[PDB]
Amino acid sequence: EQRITLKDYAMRFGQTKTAKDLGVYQSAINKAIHAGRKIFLTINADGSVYAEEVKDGEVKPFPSN
DNA sequence: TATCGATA
DNA sequence: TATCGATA
Repeated sequence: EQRITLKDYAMRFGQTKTAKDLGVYQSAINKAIHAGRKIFLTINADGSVYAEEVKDGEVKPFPSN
């Protein structure tokens, strides 16, 4: 309700909805999950999402380009 | 299935 | 200096 894993968020709202929200390509996602990357998403009260993957010690964004 | 441009 | 998402 304020901070979740991708996969989870996935399970809830489906890869499609997710994708759009992140603003990346659907495939981008399942692949991501398929690769099991620690990404988390936050939920701005205004229902706005955002992600960030915990790379190596460092926490980078998502996506990165 | 692999490159390439953007990023940080 | 290297990753990752998009493409074709």
